[PDB]
Amino acid sequence: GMNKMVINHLEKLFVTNDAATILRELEVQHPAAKMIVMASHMQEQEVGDGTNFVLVFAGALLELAEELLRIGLSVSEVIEGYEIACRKAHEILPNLVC
Amino acid sequence: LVLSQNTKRESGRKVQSGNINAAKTIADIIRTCLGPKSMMKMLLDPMGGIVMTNDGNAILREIQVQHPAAKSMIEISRTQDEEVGDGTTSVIILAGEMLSVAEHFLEQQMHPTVVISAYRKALDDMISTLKKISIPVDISDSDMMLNIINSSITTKAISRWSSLACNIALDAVKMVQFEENGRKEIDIKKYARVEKIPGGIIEDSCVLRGVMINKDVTHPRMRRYIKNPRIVLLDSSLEYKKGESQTDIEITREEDFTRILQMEEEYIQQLCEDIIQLKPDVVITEKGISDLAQHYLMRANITAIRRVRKTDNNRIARACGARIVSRPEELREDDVGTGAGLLEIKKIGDEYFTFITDCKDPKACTILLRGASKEILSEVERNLQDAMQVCRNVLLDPQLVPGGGASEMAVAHALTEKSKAMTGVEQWPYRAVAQALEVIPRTLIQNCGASTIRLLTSLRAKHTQENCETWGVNGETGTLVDMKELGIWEPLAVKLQTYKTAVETAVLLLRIDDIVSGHKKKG
Amino acid sequence: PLSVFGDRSTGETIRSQNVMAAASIANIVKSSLGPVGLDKMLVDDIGDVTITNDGATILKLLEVEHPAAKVLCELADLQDKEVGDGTTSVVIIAAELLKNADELVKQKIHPTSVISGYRLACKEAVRYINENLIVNTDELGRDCLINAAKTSMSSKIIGINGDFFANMVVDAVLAIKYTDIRGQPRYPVNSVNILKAHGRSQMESMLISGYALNCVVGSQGMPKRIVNAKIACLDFSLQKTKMKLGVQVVITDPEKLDQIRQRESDITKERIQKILATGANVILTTGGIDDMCLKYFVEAGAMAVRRVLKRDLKRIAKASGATILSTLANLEGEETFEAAMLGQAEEVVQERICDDELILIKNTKARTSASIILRGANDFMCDEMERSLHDALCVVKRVLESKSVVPGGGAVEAALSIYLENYATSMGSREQLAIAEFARSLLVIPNTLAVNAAQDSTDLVAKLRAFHNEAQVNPERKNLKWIGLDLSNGKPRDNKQAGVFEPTIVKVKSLKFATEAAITILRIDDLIKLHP
Amino acid sequence: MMPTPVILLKEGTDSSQGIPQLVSNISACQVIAEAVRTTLGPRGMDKLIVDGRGKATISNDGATILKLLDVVHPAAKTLVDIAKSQDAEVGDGTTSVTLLAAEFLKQVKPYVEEGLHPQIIIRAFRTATQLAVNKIKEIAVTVKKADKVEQRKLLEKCAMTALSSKLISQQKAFFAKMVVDAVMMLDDLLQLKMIGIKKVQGGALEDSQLVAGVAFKKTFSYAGFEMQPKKYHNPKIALLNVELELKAEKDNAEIRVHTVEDYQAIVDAEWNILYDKLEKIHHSGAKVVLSKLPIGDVATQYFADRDMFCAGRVPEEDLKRTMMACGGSIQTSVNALSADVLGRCQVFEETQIGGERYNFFTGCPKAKTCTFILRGGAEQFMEETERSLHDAIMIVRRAIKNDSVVAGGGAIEMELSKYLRDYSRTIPGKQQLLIGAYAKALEIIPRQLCDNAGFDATNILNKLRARHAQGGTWYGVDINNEDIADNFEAFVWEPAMVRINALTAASEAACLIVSVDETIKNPRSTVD
Amino acid sequence: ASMGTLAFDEYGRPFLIIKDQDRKSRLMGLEALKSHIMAAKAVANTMRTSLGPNGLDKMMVDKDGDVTVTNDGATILSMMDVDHQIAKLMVELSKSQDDEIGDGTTGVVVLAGALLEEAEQLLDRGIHPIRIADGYEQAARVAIEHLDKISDSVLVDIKDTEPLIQTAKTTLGSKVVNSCHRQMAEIAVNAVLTVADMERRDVDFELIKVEGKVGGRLEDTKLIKGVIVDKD
Ligand SMILES: Nc1ncnc2c1ncn2[C@@H]1O[C@H](COP(=O)(O)OP(=O)(O)O)[C@@H](O)[C@H]1O
Ligand SMILES: Nc1ncnc2c1ncn2[C@@H]1O[C@H](COP(=O)(O)OP(=O)(O)O)[C@@H](O)[C@H]1O
Ligand SMILES: Nc1ncnc2c1ncn2[C@@H]1O[C@H](COP(=O)(O)OP(=O)(O)O)[C@@H](O)[C@H]1O
Ligand SMILES: [Mg+2]
Ligand SMILES: [Mg+2]
Ligand SMILES: [Mg+2]
Ligand SMILES: [Mg+2]
Ligand SMILES: [Mg+2]
Repeated sequence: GMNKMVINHLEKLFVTNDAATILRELEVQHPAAKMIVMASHMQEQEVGDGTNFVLVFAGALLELAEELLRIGLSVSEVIEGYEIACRKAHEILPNLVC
Repeated sequence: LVLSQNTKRESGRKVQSGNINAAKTIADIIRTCLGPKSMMKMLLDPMGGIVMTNDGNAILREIQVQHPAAKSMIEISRTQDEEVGDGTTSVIILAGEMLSVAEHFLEQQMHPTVVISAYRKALDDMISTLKKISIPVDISDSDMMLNIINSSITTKAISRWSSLACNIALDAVKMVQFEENGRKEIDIKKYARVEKIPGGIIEDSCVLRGVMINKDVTHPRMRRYIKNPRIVLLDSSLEYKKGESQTDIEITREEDFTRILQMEEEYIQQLCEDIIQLKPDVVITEKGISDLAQHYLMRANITAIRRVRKTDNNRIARACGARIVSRPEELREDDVGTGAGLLEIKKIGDEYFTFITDCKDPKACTILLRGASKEILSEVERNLQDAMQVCRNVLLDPQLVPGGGASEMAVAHALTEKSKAMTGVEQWPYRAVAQALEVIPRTLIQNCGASTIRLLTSLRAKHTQENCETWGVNGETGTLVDMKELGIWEPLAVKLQTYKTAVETAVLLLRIDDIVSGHKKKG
Repeated sequence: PLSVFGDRSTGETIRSQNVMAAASIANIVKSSLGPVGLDKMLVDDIGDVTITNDGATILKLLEVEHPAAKVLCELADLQDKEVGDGTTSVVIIAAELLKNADELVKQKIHPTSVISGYRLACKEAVRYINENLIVNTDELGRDCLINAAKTSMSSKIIGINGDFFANMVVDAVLAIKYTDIRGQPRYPVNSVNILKAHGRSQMESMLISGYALNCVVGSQGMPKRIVNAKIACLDFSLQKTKMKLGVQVVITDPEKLDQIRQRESDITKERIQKILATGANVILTTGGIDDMCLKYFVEAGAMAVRRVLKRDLKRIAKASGATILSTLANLEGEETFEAAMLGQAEEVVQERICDDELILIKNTKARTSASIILRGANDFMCDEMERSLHDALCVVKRVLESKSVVPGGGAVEAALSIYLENYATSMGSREQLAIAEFARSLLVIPNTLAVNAAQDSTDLVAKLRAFHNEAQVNPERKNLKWIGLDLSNGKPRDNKQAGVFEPTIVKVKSLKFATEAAITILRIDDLIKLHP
Repeated sequence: MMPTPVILLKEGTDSSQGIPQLVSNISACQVIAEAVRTTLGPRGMDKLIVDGRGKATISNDGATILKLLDVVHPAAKTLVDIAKSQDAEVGDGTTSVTLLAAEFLKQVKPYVEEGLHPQIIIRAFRTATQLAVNKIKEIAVTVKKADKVEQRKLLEKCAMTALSSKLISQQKAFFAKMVVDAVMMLDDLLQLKMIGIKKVQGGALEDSQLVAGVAFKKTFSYAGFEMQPKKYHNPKIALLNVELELKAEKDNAEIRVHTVEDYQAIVDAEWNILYDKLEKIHHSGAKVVLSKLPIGDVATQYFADRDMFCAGRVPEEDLKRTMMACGGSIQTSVNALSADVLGRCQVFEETQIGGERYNFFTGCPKAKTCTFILRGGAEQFMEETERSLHDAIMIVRRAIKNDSVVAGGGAIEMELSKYLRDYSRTIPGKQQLLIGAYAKALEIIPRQLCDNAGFDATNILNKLRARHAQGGTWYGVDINNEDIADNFEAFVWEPAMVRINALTAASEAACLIVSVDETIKNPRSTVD
Repeated sequence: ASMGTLAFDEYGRPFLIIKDQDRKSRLMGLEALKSHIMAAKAVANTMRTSLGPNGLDKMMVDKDGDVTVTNDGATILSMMDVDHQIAKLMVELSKSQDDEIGDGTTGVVVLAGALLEEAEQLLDRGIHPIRIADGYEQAARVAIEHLDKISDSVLVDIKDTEPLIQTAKTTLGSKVVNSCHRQMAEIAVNAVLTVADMERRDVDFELIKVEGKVGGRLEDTKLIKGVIVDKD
């Protein structure tokens, strides 16, 4: 990954590839993106790493949900399937410990 | 400063994403206006009128957009409307769907040229499959012609009166058909005029066996009802006018002024006598007629009409078998129009209309539309234009194709099966653009209100069987029905044009990655 | 102290500014080079849209204010006018030459030495191309023309359909072929009428074995099809005769006015019967035709077309054997029209093309003409197809006139780079660096192609240079001169067998023009810009 | 792009991404380097920068020039930051770091334009920098003798080399000797605050002197000061932090009396407190009294009556220097003014220097501090002299830390470039181009020297390359003779870690600049 | 030659490096040297008319309208409202000469202007300015050595003040007090000699109070071996 120079509202220069810092220094105004940013910051607070993973996974999930909505599935069905798959993934994950 | 201050340039993935999004938005504008259960839209004309329609081209024509991709899509709509006259919403929807599935690949590391090559190969296979699944049509059978026109207009507001509109369109197209010097033509544009008079009832609308114009006799004395008139058509004026050369006169004697005026009158009389020598009953001319000419014609009991538009005069010439002449001195018996079986000037509302509506074997016609108001009649005229365009398209090419999404699914399945023997990198875009054809049954189901996913899955499973190419979706009940028993069919030319135009729109918008703007025309 | 009412730039500042302007112009069009290049969409701030890939068109449409950038803009225009192809390569090469020359100047090398080195390198590159890198088209046949056309139409909207478009282009060019004095077959392109009409797919484009007019008959009473056409081309209007400015009509006896007014139109009438009495069927005129003469033609059953463009009329007359007649005057002071002034064609039809009608003069006798009707999806697509078609026609004309071609895909550039890098060591002491920089600047074309292909340019160009070095070192490996770039697979490829050709004149003229432009810009070390 | 009624980022946010922004960053770094390009070498030139308030600054120091420039380009500010870092860690080479970094970036710009992935460039820079630093440490010349005369000669040569680019280069031997003498009297920490630098307007450079003690300006003497003798031949100095004047006993003190006898007793008590402090100071045996706090007129007259010298409001740094020179102790209470806490110097004298009065404490034999008194025709003249002397002092300090020297004039960089080119000739080839570009970029300093001197850089570079390739380690640019020469024999000496830090900082800056691919600029808040 | 750099990048994107770079000017090399030399020449040519016994005075007006008629070069340049930086350098040089010596504040400016004037035509012939500075330094060393060689010593004894009076007269010749020349020189010499540390030490100027009162005549100026105060 490549570093990014970010100039905040106070002209303080940040150069980093840390997703949480980049999101923090960005003036995000769309509130759905705000929710995803809060999720990333919560991941940073709880663990300290994986914020970019959180953001990428959320984006991929929402794009595939948009595809599912376009093909005919309802929002509730997509949400239920996502929850079921998340439970299955959390069940599978302990077996992948090397 | 290298470029101008107002020159804006952007390039990269952003330009491709923006173009595809603009095309998708253009498609989304008219998504609900497809199918027999489509709903109409009200368009507010900037000059102050109101356009109430569900025609794709009519809707898109009134939209003013700034994004050049949207302009490209509008031009695509206009081209599809001009070439075949039907399938205007379908081409826009297909172009949007193909551009979406192309954006999918562009998000990855696939160069647009690969997607374009796959699109062109897929388009060739699409054309081949459509030509394969086509069926012939016997044009001599009027029932098949009427059914085809009905399937064409069943998605418009005129569908409530289907038999009447179908008969009107079929009769107009058949009688405007012409052949001369070994050349065949239809020419719905110049002839077969549609003239609408607001008021009355729509069931009173009919196609006249001739031409009707909004004109009255130049003076009350001439007859307003002639049984078997011999019509003479003129182009020049019947009045004394100046010449082109500088022709000043010099009068020095007493009687020269009176002689000049008497020569003007004598010239008018000579022209009128030249006209009368053919013994006609009706004189139609492009330009004005002097009052003295009217008197001279009345002395021979001739009805005269002046200031007729050139297109109307050509229509009358085709209808009654006359020839427009300019110099009455050269008026021959061949130019006299015999063949009209009745001429009548009757009053409709508070206006006078001239009818020549009993011609034997006429090559021109007028379609008289009566309706609730002007906008309703405008929509009816658009529907009739679509019907006539479909009629002429199927009359030129007698090939026919199943409708209601059956052809879309059949071609998609055939392309998907062909895609199993590629083993290259182009197989993915090929299959994606193949499956993009499912948007037509999908939007038909969505407009019908049924479940899209279940119905589409059932249709896709059905099309995998050995003989199910004619299986589509019943757009008004949301059920899978064979189209050889429902009766919905489309001309092969319309489907071919729609597919080609959508694929090439996708190619054209994919070929672009840089946008520069703001420069003056420099001319 | 100068007291000049203007801004003055001198030293390295103006040189850097000129190089920046040239680099900006180059970078504008660098993304439209090679088959993996992509088109551009220009908006004319009134909503007018122009989608194109031609570099010359892009630079001509753009607004340019810097003089150095202008120099490159009309450089591309001149390359278009004199060759017709390679209008982007010339700009890129000129900008790279300017950049490397500016680097040398900043290294305290005097610009005169750089200019001398550039001149020597250009001369030697032209000589090396002429005596080492050309392929004679005599032993290749029509396949050479097909491959050259296909290579020209790559990177264009009609690239994939080249298998058919190249056949059409070659057929049209061979059809319009003529031989002049001295036995030199000339191919007068721009005599191929290109007509654009949206509608059916690209594959429905038609090549007319004759000529196509963008005009219709003047009257609906005339027939729309004549089998044995006897074309009469006229250059005067058939209207009511009007006396000129120096002549007036003054009437003292009223009995003469009717005769005057009658003859006023009987003159044109008599001209019409003189034209028609010889057996003419199709009458074409540059001027207008009024209603009475249109009726005259209607009665005779002939076709009359008005407001015909002068160039189209000249082409029709040349193809059909008719003679343009600005007047009906013989050497005896009389009004006459002989049958020898009539052109002949096997058929003249007014066909319908997507809610519009145009006249097709099919199979003219005594000369073979050609025309192309381009079918697209909208106006922008048709315009881009027309531009690409013109490029292909120019390329085919250059190949047929000058019967030498060179391998494409950067093979020539790599070979010249290697040869000039070797050659620089033999000439001078400071112009050697200039020749080396010329050789390096010649390498931008394969680099740009590889970069546009979204591939590793460094290793691909290194492999290409290694191949050409082996070709130039080992006498028995001279077959590697044709090693070019395969942009689809990202590998070196023998382009001579792959069918990637281009006229030698393209490379020669591009090199000469780019060198001259770089030399011209390189001589500026001071700029005075007076206020308006 | 579409309007997107609800936008993601705040309106006005500017984003630049891809190769074009990296090329723009490289160009900005080139622009920054060009601003300090001509201040390198003995033929360097000064730059005059005027701030918003109209005050001008004339300087040859690269870090100073870069700081006075209001650079706002995010990528260009890295060059200023590394120049400041080089100034902080080393003190010399602030011009070379920017040139090296910008030249690295310019050399790798063509490969960046070819789409080369930046990580390869970064790895190549790291490897080349590690090899260059190891080579510098290997070939640096050090002498293991612990000889005082040789060490002093090395210090003087290093100071002369560090000084031979400023306006005091004509007297570089003189100031180099002063700097070496001043640094050798610092005890163990080599603190800069223990070397006073006084700028007195008027006078030639040769009039500037180094005081073996402490000197400071006269500080607002009160009435009666002129009766105090201004020369002592063996004074004892009382360094105090005491306010010797009549004043309220405490800020919150309050006196309540109800008898006129108590009123008189109170006024007499205040006078007796002041006189008791003064009497203790007098009986301490001291002859010179210096206080950080103000000394009143009554105390001044009291001291004058005793033939004693007083100077109140002495700055704290000057008192610290006086304590370190004379060897006393700063006292906040005068209750125990024993002989242990009293300073001592051979001679104290007040003399006039260019229209100002200065107090001189000379003759201290065990002094651990210094005082530079600089003369010049303008205040910017003295400022630039102070900057140059600061550079020399920093260089001498680092040389005291370790006596590892390399020959200057670009000789070290030619050796490094030859070594790196030889190394790059033996690797597969993708890193070979990058390491060769690094080696070529290492040639900028001698080329810049030749360009500044008005030479022909190409011929000198060719001769240097040929000499280094065929044998010869310390051959650099000979400015006077317009040729090349063995710079080690010419005593163009630099501490090795100067070049070590220069290379490290330049490589780090280049890697950081190359690593960035996208720049996002949020709109300003409260533009006012 | 101004506005710094105006490039705006070769990709069309904004290219901002220095804050307010569009409103800042910049001069490069030889043109800057010529401008500085011309400004210094202007200052020196202004100063040179007030040099010597026949030199004329400059009549300075400050921002408040106060008028100062003077011949002292340092006083003229200090009150001069200059904006060019090289003019400020000239002012500071004259002030430095005043501080160190107290006399000759006009000779320094003229000499510097002449040196830069010659350096202009030397630079025009293609000599590096550092070479010119080195040559000037060498020649200045030669001149200083020659001055030491040709110097002459005088007695600074109180018993014989004739050389001191002559030196003071030479200093005062160019000023307006040349009407009272010998008397004024005598009072200056006696003022210095009365208050001075005899062992070649400093002369404390704040023990000499210079007080002026309007009225009377300039010849009434006198040296009082005491203190005069504005009190009664
Ligand atoms: N009764 C029907 N049931 C199902 N589908 C129908 C029916 N009638 C028409 N269609 C389908 O609707 C499409 C026509 O939609 P329409 O509203 O006419 O759009 P357009 O005007 O662009 O052709 C045709 O492809 C046809 O297959
Ligand atoms: N099929 C191909 N494979 C490899 N290279 C090609 C191919 N076709 C063209 N090229 C090369 O791409 C380069 C760019 O051509 P292009 O930019 O399209 O023409 P122009 O310079 O007239 O715009 C040409 O120099 C040509 O050698
Ligand atoms: N006598 C000399 N001969 C040749 N080069 C010298 C001499 N003295 C110093 N240099 C060169 O000058 C450079 C230092 O210039 P300067 O601007 O003083 O400091 P910086 O290192 O910040 O540039 C060194 O690289 C050194 O090689
Ligand atoms: Mg992490
Ligand atoms: Mg329809
Ligand atoms: Mg080309
Ligand atoms: Mg230094
Ligand atoms: Mg004097």
